Amino acid sequence: NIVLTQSPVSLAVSLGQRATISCRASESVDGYGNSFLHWFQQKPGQPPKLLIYLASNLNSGVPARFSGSGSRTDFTLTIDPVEADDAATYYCQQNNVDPWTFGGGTKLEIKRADAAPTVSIFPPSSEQLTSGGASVVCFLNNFYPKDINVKWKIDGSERQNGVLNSWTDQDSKDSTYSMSSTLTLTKDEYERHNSYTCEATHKTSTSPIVKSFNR
Amino acid sequence: EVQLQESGPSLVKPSQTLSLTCSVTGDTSGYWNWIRKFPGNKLEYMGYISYSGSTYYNLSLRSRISITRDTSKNQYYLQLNSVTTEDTATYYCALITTTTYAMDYWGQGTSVTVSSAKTTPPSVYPLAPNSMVTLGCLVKGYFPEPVTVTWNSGSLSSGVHTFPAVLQSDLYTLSSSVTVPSSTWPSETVTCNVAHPASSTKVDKKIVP
Amino acid sequence: LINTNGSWHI
Repeated sequence: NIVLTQSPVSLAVSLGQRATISCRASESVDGYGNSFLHWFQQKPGQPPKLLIYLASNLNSGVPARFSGSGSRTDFTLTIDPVEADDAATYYCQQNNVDPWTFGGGTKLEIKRADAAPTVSIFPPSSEQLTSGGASVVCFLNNFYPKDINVKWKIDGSERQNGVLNSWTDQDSKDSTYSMSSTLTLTKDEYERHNSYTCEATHKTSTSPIVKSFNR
Repeated sequence: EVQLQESGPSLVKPSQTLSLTCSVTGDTSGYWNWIRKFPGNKLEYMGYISYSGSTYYNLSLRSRISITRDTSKNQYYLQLNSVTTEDTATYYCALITTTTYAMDYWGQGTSVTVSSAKTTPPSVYPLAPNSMVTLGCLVKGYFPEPVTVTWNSGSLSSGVHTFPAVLQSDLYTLSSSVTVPSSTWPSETVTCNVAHPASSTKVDKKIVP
Repeated sequence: LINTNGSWHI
C-alpha cells in the first residue's frame, strides 16, 4: 500500500527562522487537477488542526505565516516566520488513494536562550503515609535545552530501585521543557533511611543543583 | 462553528466490541469520519459514512469495522469488533466538506483502552513545600488513562505543569505542579481537581502547609 | 466531487 514519508522526524528552529518539512508519497495523490495532500498541526491534549488543504490552500482562520506546496508525490510545508506557538507535531495526510494514511509526523522544537531549571523537592504526604505508601517527588521546571539529568542520593548514595521519570513537550509560550522524577517505596523502606536528594545535572550551571530534606 | 464530540466507555475487554459515538452540533451535507492516534503517536484513518449512507473503511480494518449514523439524533457511530490491545488509542471524529476535501473540524478525541484489568480510581496526594512557591498533586494508582487535572476548578490556569503519566504495577501515576505568588498562599487557598472518566470520579484536594 | 472507496471522482 501507499506510504507517506515525512522527513525529518524532528527539527529545531530559532525564534524568527524558516521551518521546512517534507512529505513523499510512494505513488501519486492527484486527481481532477488537485492534490489530496493535507497538513495538520498537533499539540498534546489537542486534536490535529488543519493548516493547508489540497497541497497549498491555507485554511481559513490560520495565519498567513503557514504555507505549503508540492504535487503528485513530493510535498513540503514551510512555516515563516516561526513563533513559539508552533512547538508541535506536523502531519501530512492523503485522502485520494485506498488506504488513506498520514505521514509518521515531524516534531518541531523552537530554539531559545538557555534557562536554568527551577527545582522543588517534596516529602511523602501525610496521606500517602497514613494509607501505607511513600513517594518522593522532584519537579524540574522551565529549563532549556531539553537535555537534563537527575540522580537520587539516599544518604549520599545513588538510588535506582524505584525511580519514575517524565518529560513534557515544549511550552507554547516560553519554549521551556519541564520534568518530573518520582520515588516510590513503602512507609518502612522510606523510614529506614533519612537523607533524600535529587540532583539537577543540567547545562546552565557547571555544578549540580542539589535540593534536599531529611525525614 | 460545527462542533463534534466523541463519547463512549474508556475501557474495553479483549475480544469485545468497542462502541463510540460522535455528537454533532451546529448543522446530509458531507463525510463523517473516524480516526485514531496510537499510544506511540501515529495516526490511522478508520473510515466514514457519507451524507448518502455510503461507507468507506480502511481495508486493514474492513472485516471488524462498522460506521453508522442517525441523522435525527445528529449522531454517528463507530463499532469495532474483536478488539485486542493493539486497538488502544485516542479516537477522533472529524468531518470532511467539499469546501476543502480535508478533515476540517475535529472532536477533542476520546481515549479507549483495551485491557482485562479493572478500573481503578486514583489516589490524589497534596505536595506541600521565596517570591514564588511551587506546589503539587500526586495522582497515584489509577487505571486506565486518562486523568484531567485543573486548579481551583479551572480559575487558576497559569504556572501549571501536568506531567505525562507512567505505568508501573499495572497502574498509572502522574504528577502536576503549580507556581503562585508567595504572598497569597497559604493566605488564599489552592485546590487541585482531578477527574477520572473511567471510574467517573472527581477529587479536589486542598494543599495545606 | 464525490468519494467512492476513497477516491474523489465526478
